Amino acid sequence: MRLEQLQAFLAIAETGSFQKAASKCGVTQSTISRQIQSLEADLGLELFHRTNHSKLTLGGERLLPRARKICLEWETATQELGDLIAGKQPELCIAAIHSLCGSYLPPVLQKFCRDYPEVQLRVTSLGSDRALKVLKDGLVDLAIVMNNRFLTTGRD
DNA sequence: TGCATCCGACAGAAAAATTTTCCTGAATTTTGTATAAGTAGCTACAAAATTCTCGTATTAATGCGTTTTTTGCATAGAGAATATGCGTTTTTTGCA
Repeated sequence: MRLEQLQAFLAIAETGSFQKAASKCGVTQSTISRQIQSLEADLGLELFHRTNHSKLTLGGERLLPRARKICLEWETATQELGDLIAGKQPELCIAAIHSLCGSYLPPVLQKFCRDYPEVQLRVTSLGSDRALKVLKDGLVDLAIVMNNRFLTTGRD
């Protein structure tokens, strides 16, 4: 089921000479045909045209459900670790408190704008006992509450 | 013509009568005899097929020396953690 035999023999299943698997998938006639000769038995259905000529017998067009769906997951990964940020491109959630959400740092908004202008942002609540809970985990993606709490997370 | 009274054992002999059984037509538990038609199969024949075999051709299979690669390897930093630490703090003692 693995990638090379998956993607190789299947898109084979609509073409061969395994020269078709070597292309698109990558597995050459070497590790494809040899491993697929024994694999032709492991899911339990003849995929290509057993050394014949042109066929779609029981390839992977009907095996990808229990097959491709998986490696489509890492196919999204095969694309890239995202485009902006590796994980959760939008990750800038500010604290909800009654002190300083509004007005003390407009040159920081300047630099954020200078490095990246009008960039969408988000928010969470913390508490300050609950800020503690969710910052020693680091929930509050950006977090500000009396430093006398929330102590754990990474880097001590 | 009106007042009482009463009723609704036994024996012999010949004829009949129920079954039984062999003879005699009647036309069945049925089943018997030959001839000619006809119904169904056997011998023969058709061949171009189709398909079995030997040879050649491409192709797919299978092994390897090597590409890069994934995963196990080590030793370098950091970020508090952990003392001293006073220095500050909480503990512990006697008088009214």
